[PDB]
Amino acid sequence: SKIIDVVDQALRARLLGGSTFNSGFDSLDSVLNLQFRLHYHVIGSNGPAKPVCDVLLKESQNLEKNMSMMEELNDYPEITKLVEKILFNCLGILFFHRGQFQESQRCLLHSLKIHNNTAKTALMEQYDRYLIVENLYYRGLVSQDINIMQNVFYKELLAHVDTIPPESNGLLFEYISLIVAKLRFNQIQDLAENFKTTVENPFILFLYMIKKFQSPLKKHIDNDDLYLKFGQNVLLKAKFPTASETNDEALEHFNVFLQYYFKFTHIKKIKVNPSWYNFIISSMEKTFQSIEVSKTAMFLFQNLSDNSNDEIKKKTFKRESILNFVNFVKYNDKYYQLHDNSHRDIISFIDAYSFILQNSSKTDSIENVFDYDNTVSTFATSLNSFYKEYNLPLMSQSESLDWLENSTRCVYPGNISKVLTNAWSTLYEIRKYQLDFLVSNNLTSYLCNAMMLSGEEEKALRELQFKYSYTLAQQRHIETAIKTLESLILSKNPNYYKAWHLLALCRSVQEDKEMSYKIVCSVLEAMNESLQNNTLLLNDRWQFIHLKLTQLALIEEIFGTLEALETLPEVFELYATLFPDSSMGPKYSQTKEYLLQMVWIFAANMYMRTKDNDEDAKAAIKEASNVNLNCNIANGYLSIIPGVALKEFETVLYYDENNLDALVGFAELIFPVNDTDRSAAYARLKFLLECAILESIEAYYSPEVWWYLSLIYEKYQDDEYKNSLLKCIKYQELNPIRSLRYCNY
Repeated sequence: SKIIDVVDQALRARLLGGSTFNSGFDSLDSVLNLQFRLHYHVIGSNGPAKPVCDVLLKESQNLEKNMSMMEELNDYPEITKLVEKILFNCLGILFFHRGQFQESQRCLLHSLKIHNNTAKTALMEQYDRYLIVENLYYRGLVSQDINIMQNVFYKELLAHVDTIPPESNGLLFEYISLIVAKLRFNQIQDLAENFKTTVENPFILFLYMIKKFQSPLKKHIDNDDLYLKFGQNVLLKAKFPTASETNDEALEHFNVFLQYYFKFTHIKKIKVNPSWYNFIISSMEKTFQSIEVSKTAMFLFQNLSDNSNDEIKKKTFKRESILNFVNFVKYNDKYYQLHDNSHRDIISFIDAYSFILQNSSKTDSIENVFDYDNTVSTFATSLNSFYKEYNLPLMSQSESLDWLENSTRCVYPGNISKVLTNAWSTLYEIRKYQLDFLVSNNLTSYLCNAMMLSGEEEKALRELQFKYSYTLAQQRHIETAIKTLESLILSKNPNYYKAWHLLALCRSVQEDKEMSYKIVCSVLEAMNESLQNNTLLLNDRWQFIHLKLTQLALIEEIFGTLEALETLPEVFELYATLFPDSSMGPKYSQTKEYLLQMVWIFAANMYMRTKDNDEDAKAAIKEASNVNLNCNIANGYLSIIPGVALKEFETVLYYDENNLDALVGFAELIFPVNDTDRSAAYARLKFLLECAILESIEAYYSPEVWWYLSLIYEKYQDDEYKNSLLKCIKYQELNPIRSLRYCNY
């Protein structure tokens, strides 16, 4: 079996949606390549166009007729049958899609006949299983009737697929999902009657859950207690594996369906029954070193954690979830170690990592058992290794800087696509705030990789694209952020005020701001229509207020501070309208009152720009406080208009080192009492700025921070002075009116 393994690996890659094949058999390479292209067009969208049907069908016929002539296949009769199965399946696909049902049926039935006359290995078994499921799906497709399709699907699908497939078998998953898509059934009883199998069979329940993911918002029926009884039944029938035996198949197989079920109950955020706890514990006692029970326990314990109100039970369930994840990983490692030199299910692996990294933070780490950062680095490494092993295309760091030019589309099975997009998205969510990954162009690459694999998904794409543009804007790649945002996101998604505000801010960077201003105006009007005449705003209420503030700032720079003072009352009227007398997030920075404080601070600062009335600014600040860091910054700048300002700025800097305007103000006081006092304060300020350049993105790309940092590096004449000046000059030209944070809502 020295050579059979390379062919096997080829088949594995193919089962993941693999693009490149080196089977060892050029015939197999070519036919698998054919299947790959055919699958690109067919799996991606319903219709391969007649130009694609023409090129691929001619390619296929040419392939079969040319193939027959060659003979190095002859030496191996086992392989030739496989190649015929694949090819005739493809022919069946094309002939069906052009509308030639009898010829398609001929090819499909031929492939079927070859399947029945098949003399295997585990992975070859998996692939063949895929082939037959595809063959069944399209054979059912050929008959125009719904009922015939359903019947043959019932009998034959149960014939060919006994158990829940590994998530690594993306294709088999696709065709199971398509078969289930064509199947109409309301509840599980009908499903089990139609399939003539027990209502308890985990595969039946799995198909049911697939039909539950497949139909959104149309129903819900509650069968939690029923599933629980089934589980208890399979628990009673199960017994602990003797050291010369394997774990009970029914329990082990049930727990996978339970992975899907608990994932469903978490994504839907429905509650789950507490007694389930008992079940899983028993499922851990009656089982030895199980991967499936570990993952199931991970998901379930996450559910039990979220659904609880008791804090001790919440933390306990969380801890148990994390521990079960660790068990999952180590058992997987031992499997990779002895049971095979391959992993069982890398997709499930990456999914598990994705889940635990999603639902836990750095605080959740355990002393020796679990390390968050380690789990994240390992996650990234496993994703990258996965991509490189099966030669799936990945986005370079440099190429990630432009998506319009460098866009490529990848087509994987839906489950795999989902898992991977979610993986990259969550990895981004984790490393989103760290500067080193933004500068390394890693974040743009992550988001990009999540984008390659592409309503539900419509909003997903929208949010990914926005996050990408915003990430580009942070990096001060304003021209590219504007182009992507403009053409890609806002052309045919005008309902999206987030990207309008981001676009406004990006256009604010250009010396002439009438574009930004008029955009903010029209968009503001659109948000007024969407506010009042039509009911649409939810999070966008905040976006509304902050957008209005941006309008004010724009007016302020364009029409002078007084003419801008005239239009201030509109904001308070707007606020009164948006927020009646009868909390966007769970924090105080995300609470309704905080907005009022922000607006008042804005007005105050403008009142400080107008040198005539300082009392208006004082009153504004008083009103703001009578409703906490920006109020202090306001008091600090107001005190200049001595040492009280210093106290205020120090007070702000105490609670958050990286505060920008606190640092800037502090530096302003230091750059136009003992001399030793100023030397100490100066040193502290320096330390602060140095930490900020290494921690905060906002500080790194700030012209003022580099200005004062240069001012420090002035009296030394080192290279750091030169480069600080270069950076400050560069960034002076690439600053928006307000920070980008105020479009992120």
